Amino acid sequence: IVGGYTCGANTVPYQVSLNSGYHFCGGSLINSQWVVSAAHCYKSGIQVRLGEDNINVVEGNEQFISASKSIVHPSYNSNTLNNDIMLIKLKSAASLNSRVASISLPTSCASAGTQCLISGWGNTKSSGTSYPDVLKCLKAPILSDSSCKSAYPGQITSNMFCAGYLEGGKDSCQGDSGGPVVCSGKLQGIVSWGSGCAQKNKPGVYTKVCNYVSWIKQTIASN
Ligand SMILES: [Ca+2]
Repeated sequence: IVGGYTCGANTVPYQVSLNSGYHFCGGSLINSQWVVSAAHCYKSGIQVRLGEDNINVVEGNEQFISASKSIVHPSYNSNTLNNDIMLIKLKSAASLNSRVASISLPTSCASAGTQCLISGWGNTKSSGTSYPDVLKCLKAPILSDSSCKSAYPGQITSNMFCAGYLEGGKDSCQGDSGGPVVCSGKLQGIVSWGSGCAQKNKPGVYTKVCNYVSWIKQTIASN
């Protein structure tokens, strides 16, 4: 996250880290046994880490649970990043409390102008590299589809939205990928891609979770 603030320990209780020997992507806890992330984060041998603040120090609220199964969206296109979403099932159910909680899936799509919280452990610099140990947060509005498609001509589909600031300075970034965009208490997006980070006229682009609800519910009911 560039231009954000330190969320504070376990203030974002649905935030996950995906670990394969190291943090590589975020994710969101959607019930005791299921995580939603970005299909571009797919790897074999994932360990899910819940209850994290400092990802380098054991501070007492963690639960580290390996993944049983990963399901990448049937239509995911790695060249376009269209349908950039995947489901991870945990080998055992997480123990849910105040500091480790699921986030609700949406009933409606959220509109342009809605304010959202985006969080992750990703790069905090627009130029150069500097990875935080503690969780960082950003509040950012959803942009109009017009503005989004004018920023990324030919690249935005129905399954994406923009969020952030056209003036740059404030964005998500590499390492935040797969993580949550929560608006009005519901999971609306997943951190997917962008041109650089926090650059002027190049906002972040997010998977539009309200288009996948039926696919998520069906999947989890049968697996
Ligand atoms: Ca920790």
